[PDB]
Amino acid sequence: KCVNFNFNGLKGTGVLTESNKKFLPFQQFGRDIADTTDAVRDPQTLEI
Amino acid sequence: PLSETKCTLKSFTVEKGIYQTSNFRVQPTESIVRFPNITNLCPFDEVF
Amino acid sequence: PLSETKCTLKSFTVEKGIYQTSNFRVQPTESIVRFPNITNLCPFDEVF
Amino acid sequence: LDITPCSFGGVSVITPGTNTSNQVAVLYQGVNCTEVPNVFQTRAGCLIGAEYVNNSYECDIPIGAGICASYQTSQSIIAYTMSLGAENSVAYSNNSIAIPTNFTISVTTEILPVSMTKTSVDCTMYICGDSTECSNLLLQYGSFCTQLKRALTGIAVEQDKNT
Amino acid sequence: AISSVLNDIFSRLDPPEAEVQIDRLITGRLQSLQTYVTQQLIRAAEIRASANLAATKMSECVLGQSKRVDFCGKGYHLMSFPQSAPHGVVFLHVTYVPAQEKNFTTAPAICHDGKAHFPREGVFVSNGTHWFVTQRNFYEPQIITTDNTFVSGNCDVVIGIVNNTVYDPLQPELDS
Amino acid sequence: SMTKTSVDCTMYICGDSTECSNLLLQYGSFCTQLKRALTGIAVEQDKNTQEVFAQVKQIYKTPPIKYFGGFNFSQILPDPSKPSKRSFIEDLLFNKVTKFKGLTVLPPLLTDEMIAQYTSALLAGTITSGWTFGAGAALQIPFAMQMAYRFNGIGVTQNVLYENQKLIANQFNSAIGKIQDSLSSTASALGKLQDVVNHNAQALNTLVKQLSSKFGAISSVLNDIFSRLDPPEAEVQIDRLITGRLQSLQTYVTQQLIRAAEIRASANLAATKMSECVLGQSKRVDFCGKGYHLMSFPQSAPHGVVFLHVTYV
Amino acid sequence: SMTKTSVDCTMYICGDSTECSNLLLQYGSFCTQLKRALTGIAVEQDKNT
Repeated sequence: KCVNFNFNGLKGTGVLTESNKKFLPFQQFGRDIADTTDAVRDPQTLEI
Repeated sequence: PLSETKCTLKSFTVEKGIYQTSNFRVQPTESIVRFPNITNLCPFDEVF
Repeated sequence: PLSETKCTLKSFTVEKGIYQTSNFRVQPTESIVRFPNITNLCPFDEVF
Repeated sequence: LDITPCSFGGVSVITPGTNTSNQVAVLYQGVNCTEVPNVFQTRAGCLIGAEYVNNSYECDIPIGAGICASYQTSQSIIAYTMSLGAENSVAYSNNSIAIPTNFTISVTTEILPVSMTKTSVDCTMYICGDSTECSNLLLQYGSFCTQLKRALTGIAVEQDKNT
Repeated sequence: AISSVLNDIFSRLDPPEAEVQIDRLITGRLQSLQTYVTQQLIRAAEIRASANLAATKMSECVLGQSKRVDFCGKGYHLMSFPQSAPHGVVFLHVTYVPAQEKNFTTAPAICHDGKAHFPREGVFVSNGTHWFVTQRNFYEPQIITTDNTFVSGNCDVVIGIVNNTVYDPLQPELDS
Repeated sequence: SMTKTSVDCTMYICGDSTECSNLLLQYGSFCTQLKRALTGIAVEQDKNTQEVFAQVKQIYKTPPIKYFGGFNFSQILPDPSKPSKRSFIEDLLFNKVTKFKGLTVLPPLLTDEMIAQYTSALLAGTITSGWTFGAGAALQIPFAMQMAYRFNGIGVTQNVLYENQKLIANQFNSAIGKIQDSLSSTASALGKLQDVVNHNAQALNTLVKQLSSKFGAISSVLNDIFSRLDPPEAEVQIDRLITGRLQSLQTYVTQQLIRAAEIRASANLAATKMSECVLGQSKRVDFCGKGYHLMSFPQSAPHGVVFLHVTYV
Repeated sequence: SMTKTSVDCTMYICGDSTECSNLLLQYGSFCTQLKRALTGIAVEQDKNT
């Protein structure tokens, strides 16, 4: 669903789907080729 | 005006041709100071 | 210098051709500190 | 005392492909190699990493001022002058002629590009990354990107005109 | 500026202080768009002049036979066959190139009876024994007749003329 | 062709300053994209020399008997007794047509000896083979037969050639010597080559004199801003100077690119005129000269070509 | 051909402001180059006729 985002200051606008990549346990967020926010782990639950 | 072509071309020798040097404009001489007319006055004589 | 071609072109495969990477410049080694000479003095011996 | 800046210039790398070999040839362009610190001095600059020869062949990688380079044969990078083709003169007299007795029919390809990829860049999403505070000061700059939208439409109306 | 993300500028700084970092991201991204569209319009001009060259190659090489040299291929142009391609046209140019040649002797005119005989079509060639007429692009010898030649002046004014007879075909036809 | 130039963002923008190169990385890759366009016009002018001069690869040579029917071709041919391989017209062509801020001038691929060796090979194929060496292998055709076909392309019969062979060759050799008297005296006849070298020279000195301007700063010297001022209050003066020096650098790459578009249209007009006026007979009207075109003789020039178009008037 | 045009550096940038004209001198001779490009256009429009 197109909603607003607020993840410890990392704001954005888009939808949320299930990621299929491997991720790091210390990782807060990832970056794409444009070096912007594209993948956010939840601070409580841990869904990337 | 022959020396005006030397200053804008950065050269002490001016060849044959048509050259633009500066722009002419008529300078202002007077200044018209305008104010609205004395009407819609307020009754200051009721206390004075 | 083969890895300098990869560092500028941002690619791990270099095709056949001529590529410019960086520029050579001789670094400064010493530092010349200059001052005027011991002429034009002041008569400080008249009070000291 | 005459102030001269010390010796500087561009550095280029003459190399073949990585699937073939890995040798390089460093060219100090505009720099003589007596002032830099198996070597050859050209007019563009002294070349480090190439074996200069006297014969000239068909090369692939140009350097400058007639000097060219290629990767030949136990293999290294060599450098030579650019060959202008094989010299074969034609004789001449006042009473002789040369008539062709046969021909050949060949097909030579010629590739000319016509169109390109039509793009379109909007002012709201490229400048502002889904930002609402960015768009309020975007109206203060007047009509920059409205003219860029007319230029990108004027390119894209010429691409199907070119077809 | 301090950051590239526009959400990090507004949600951290004062709105009098974040606005001066915002216009550095506005004019910085507009200048990168301005050097893109000027490089686009420069590339739109050279892609028009090559397409106008391709439309000239579509009109002269494909729709007919062009008499130009090194325009519809290297050599004498015969025909062309265009092929489709992404963002361009690939042309298959059929050309006429001579391969094998042979040296002969030549002369500009023939002195038959005091008058000079100039060749109408072709050039005068010889194999050392007799004189023949062939063209300039291929070898096909023909006998020198009055139909293949035309008279122009005497033999004293031209340079390089040799003495030979011209076969008049009306002369054996009176007794045959 | 034009003058190949290359400029770096390390020395032109930063006048030996370590803090200037550290603030250049915050702006991204502005000087990387203009570096790719400057080598794009560097290989374009090298391709323009190969499209005009290098039409054929077979180098031809002249016979030592210089007799082509009373035709004096010693002026357009290069002298082998001279150490420089230049012609008698081309000695006057190269004579009439005449730093540390990171600006460099690249030399071209084909030198002046290699251009004139390509020019003399195309000139020797014009007089010994005519129109056949631009369409495959060269053939041995005499000079009397080459004027018979070139008269036949404009509908002129061959009777005026041999009956007036002394009058045609005296008219050609007097007109060739009238070219050498006009080129040695009138220096303004080569003005189409002169605006190529003067616009490249006036683009270079405006890159130097824009460094003296401040672009809204209090000083144009990078040492005076860093050594005197407080370093958060000095860096806003660096961003005024690094933007004004980049916009003049973005000015210079954009005026050179439309000049590269103008020099590509003239070299394509030159390579058309190298293939139609030199390699054959052109049937166009007012393309290879005003009137009926017969033949042409190209000559070498600084950043250009010189065409000697003969006309039938 | 096209319509030949010219622009003034002092009048188009500064709308009769004396404090705007002396602040253009810190930018240098940059606005002369936009003036010299358009005057070079107006020569070759007469050449195309």
